[PDB]
Amino acid sequence: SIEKVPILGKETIHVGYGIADHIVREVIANLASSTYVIVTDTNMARTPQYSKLTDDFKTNLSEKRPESRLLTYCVSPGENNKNRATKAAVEDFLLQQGCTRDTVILAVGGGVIGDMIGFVAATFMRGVRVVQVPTTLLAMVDSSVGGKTAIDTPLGKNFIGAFHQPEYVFCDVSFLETLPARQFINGMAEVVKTAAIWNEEEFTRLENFSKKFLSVVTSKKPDLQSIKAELVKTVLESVRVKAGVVSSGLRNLLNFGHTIGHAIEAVLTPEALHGECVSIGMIKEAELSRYLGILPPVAVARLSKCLVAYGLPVSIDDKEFLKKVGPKRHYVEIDILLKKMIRCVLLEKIGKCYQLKAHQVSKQDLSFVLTDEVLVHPFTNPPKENIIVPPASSATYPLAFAAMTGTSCTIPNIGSSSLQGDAKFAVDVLKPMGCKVEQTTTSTTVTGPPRGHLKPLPHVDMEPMTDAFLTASVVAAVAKGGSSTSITGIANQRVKECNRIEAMVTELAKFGVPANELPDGIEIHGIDIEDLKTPEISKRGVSSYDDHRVAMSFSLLAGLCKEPVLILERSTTGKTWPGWWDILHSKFKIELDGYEPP
Amino acid sequence: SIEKVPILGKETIHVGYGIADHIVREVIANLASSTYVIVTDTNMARTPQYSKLTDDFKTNLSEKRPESRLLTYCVSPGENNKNRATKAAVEDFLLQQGCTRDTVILAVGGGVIGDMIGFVAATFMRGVRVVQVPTTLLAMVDSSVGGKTAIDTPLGKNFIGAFHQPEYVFCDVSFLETLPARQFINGMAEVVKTAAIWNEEEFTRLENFSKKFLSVVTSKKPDLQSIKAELVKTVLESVRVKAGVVSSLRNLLNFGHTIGHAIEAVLTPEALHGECVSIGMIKEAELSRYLGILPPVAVARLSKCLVAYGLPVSIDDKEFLKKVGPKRHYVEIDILLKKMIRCVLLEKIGKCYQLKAHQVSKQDLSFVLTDEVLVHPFTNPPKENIIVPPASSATYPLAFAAMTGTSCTIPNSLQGDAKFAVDVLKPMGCKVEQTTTSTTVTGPPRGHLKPLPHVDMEPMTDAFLTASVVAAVAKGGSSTSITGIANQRVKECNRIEAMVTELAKFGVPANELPDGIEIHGIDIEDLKTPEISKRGVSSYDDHRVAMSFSLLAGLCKEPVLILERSTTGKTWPGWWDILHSKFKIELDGYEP
Repeated sequence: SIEKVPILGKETIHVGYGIADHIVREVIANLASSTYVIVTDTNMARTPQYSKLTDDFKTNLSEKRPESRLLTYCVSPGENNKNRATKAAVEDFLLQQGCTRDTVILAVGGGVIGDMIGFVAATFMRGVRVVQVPTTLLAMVDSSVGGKTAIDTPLGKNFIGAFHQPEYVFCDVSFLETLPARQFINGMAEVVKTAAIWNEEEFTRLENFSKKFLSVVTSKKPDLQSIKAELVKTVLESVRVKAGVVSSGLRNLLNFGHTIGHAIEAVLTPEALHGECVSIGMIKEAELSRYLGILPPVAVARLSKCLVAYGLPVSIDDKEFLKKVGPKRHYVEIDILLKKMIRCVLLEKIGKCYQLKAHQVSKQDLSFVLTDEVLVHPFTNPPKENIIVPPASSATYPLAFAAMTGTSCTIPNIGSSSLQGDAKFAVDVLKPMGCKVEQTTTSTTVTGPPRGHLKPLPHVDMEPMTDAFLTASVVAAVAKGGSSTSITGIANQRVKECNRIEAMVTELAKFGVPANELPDGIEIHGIDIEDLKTPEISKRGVSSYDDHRVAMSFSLLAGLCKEPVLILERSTTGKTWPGWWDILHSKFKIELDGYEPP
Repeated sequence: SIEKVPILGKETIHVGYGIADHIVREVIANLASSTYVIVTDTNMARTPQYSKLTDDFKTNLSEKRPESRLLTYCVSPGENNKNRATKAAVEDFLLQQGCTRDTVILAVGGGVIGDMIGFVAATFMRGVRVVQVPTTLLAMVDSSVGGKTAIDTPLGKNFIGAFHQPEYVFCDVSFLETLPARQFINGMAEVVKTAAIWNEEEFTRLENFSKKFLSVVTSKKPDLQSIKAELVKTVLESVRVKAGVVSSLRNLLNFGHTIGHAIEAVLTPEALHGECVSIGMIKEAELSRYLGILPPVAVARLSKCLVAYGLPVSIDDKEFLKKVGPKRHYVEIDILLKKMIRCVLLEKIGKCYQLKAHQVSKQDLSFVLTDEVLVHPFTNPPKENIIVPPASSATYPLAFAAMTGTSCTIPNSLQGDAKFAVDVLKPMGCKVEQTTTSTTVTGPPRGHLKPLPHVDMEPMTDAFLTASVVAAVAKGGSSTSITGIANQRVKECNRIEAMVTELAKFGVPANELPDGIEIHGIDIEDLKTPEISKRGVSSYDDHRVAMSFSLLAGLCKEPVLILERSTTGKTWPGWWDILHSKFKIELDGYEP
């Protein structure tokens, strides 16, 4: 019943439930000492589990080592006690009880004890032995394993410290009974970190243990005996990940969500905890790897499912999280978060990092996932052939991108076979303006005219193409000429989420293209690719009216200007194609910047 | 040109004179860092040697690494600045300028800077690189080489600290021009330590560099250019001892640091580190002589070198007693054995015995730190012993064989006074077998000595004292009288009154015939003279009374006390080493 983990080739991380009877036997038999010190905090000093540990200690030391002492110190509670005062206070307590280099300091406590009393044990008598007894969940997973000790200067957190390996780490998970429910959700994010970088088989069990975990811990009294045998291996495989990484460039893989998370934690410092900034940072670095085309969109979501099923947040604007921060939230700008930071762990799939290393990402791609608006640079250098897979009404978007640029885009899921009517967009509304269509039975491809030689369809009616229209209006903007592009049969596009017809005639007028509202549709006139294509983003850029189709249609017209066009409400695409902007940067090589209003 | 010493396999201890040009080339080429921090002391920041170093540091960075910085801090002067305050102050200066985890800290200064700023470098960002620039002599020898860094808690000196090896130790001998003459003395003791435990060839050069060193450093201006070529190898071979020992035995560098740390903790700010180590080195060389491992010649040849450097060889030295002043009175052995037992016993000059520390008792340590001796009775001596005295001192272990019955063969007829065997021990009933060289007695079993009626010692005018204590235990009713003692009344102290005063403490009847002494005879039942009785047996500040009454003291039951133990330093300064080692007689010390 003692799950041991080998760190640096030594199984010294003992993990088990209710092992306080075993801790006392093992440490006074192997670690020989005339002096044993148990340093705690005041919260654990009044607990039944710790009075169990000291009482058993003296009634085991009196038998096996009858010329030894047990000393006991109690640090005042708080994370603000991890300073130079308490390190100097407990170091003076050991210099007045006559402690020597043989002493064994049992640092009973969470992360504030396990980092400070390990640092005390590293500097006392040029270094003595320390045995961590972690009593919080975040201490058992990350803080105790590794031997990283530090205290907190006023000018900076975790700066003055030392590397000091513990002789033994006894993660007794029966100490989790007095832990708060918010100190329990906090430490679980350092378990989802180690299952999303190393062990996908652990990540799958962390989905079935979701509401069988959270309903037990957020109860009247947390009876964790109901989840006794299951919670001892949440901590066990989280240590097997960390111990093997600190044993073997690989050690930066445990810093996933600690690049965006340490920026968020440095501006929401006492209110939001560590795991409630790591979990928000893990869901913003999984998006940085999707924007760079390394992670699939499915993983951004399957990582999001596990954090939200644990209480942990996946946005800084989550309403269960905004109550905790409150008035400290308004200091989260991308001007200050990019100064708090750029190496970051880009995931490849759930349970594996890309090339097993941290990658150098720019300040521009980080300025995109941390925002909600987008600057679309012009379409200077697209690849001339591109096979895009949309998850038909999303396929028309890169097909229209090959109509305006005049390149080639093959959507290979659908042909002239499709039951969905939105897949007809190649053969009837892009072929009139001179695009080579080669619609087969499986693929669908356009090849537009070379940069501007579009001719305006006089009149099309869209009886299958109800939500396939706004992308037909942005390709009608480029074709100048007397032929007035007019579309009818757009009757259902009035009530869905915004009246799209008024949405087009308001925003196309910002582009400098003449348009007006036909009684059942739109009348795009069309203007030359560049001559009159300049919006007024300085005042207010193109609003997408909280619709996914407006945000993606006006990103296609934005690349024919010569200065970048701002499209407000970027994240409204999350219900049809949440990574449309990832395709423009990765699959199309169009540079995208983000923007916050000043 | 720039002498380098290998430590832990690699050559990082660069010793040389005036290498401030060489330091700033090597530390900015090999140690790559956007930030170089020179933490100096306020005394060194107003010196031409340090202003040479920083101004050459900036006019070297600007050329070789143009995107790098040089930051300069100034710690307040004093050994009281080695605390948690100044460590936290300079750790806040690094967290203000924006220093990284790769910053190279050039800890310019002595041992106070070299131990604190190295400990700063160990704790700052969990370890950054440190380059020691030692500017005092004791820093170049012990403090910098080794990686031991610490600070000083109020409850104890050098307790909170860490092991942190320096990436480079640039011992510049040209930094010794501004040193005080008292800090020369201080740090010179640590170089003697390393030549008395490891290198006898270095110890002989330290004898010839005696006042060719001391007259130059104690001058109106210390022009060390005159001895520039010899100061650079005083530190070099004293580092080769330290570097090889910390590589591979490390407790051998703690010679004189067991008795010396007891002396330093009672004479703390006045006596320095070397002026208690040198007194401790000369008291652990006597602990090894008392245990019969070191020869008496070495106790003296180690004393010659330290007293020729300004360093003291006793706590009651006159130049040292002015320094400590009123704190001297707290040196009693009750508090010195509390502050201490492992100690390095030397075997000869330049070699430790069995290359390890040995566990000495609290009784043998209570002998060298005192000036009085409590002689336990002669229960179990060896039955045969060959003792080599350095005639008038050969008669003491011969008389020990007369009052016990054993056989002492002094191996070296021609000697005038060495005829104590045949004329004053033989008739009392001793088997005497004087050869051409070996002069030997073999006494009769305990008590059976019969008193010689009239034996006169005209050429043995000193032996009267030794004859008298052996005559005290002899009975038979012949009233032993030894006349013809006329020289002694003027020789040192009047020895004839000194015998009749002190034998009367022993309960033997005696008196003074007009030109001599008249010893009567009592059996083994002879009044032990303790500390209670009139202080104790007073040696009256001459070597004969201290050694003759050590022979009578073993025929009692409860240990006698002899005052002024160290009065024997003119003839046989290790007579008490022979009783414990060569004779197995337990001896312990005593203070009033």
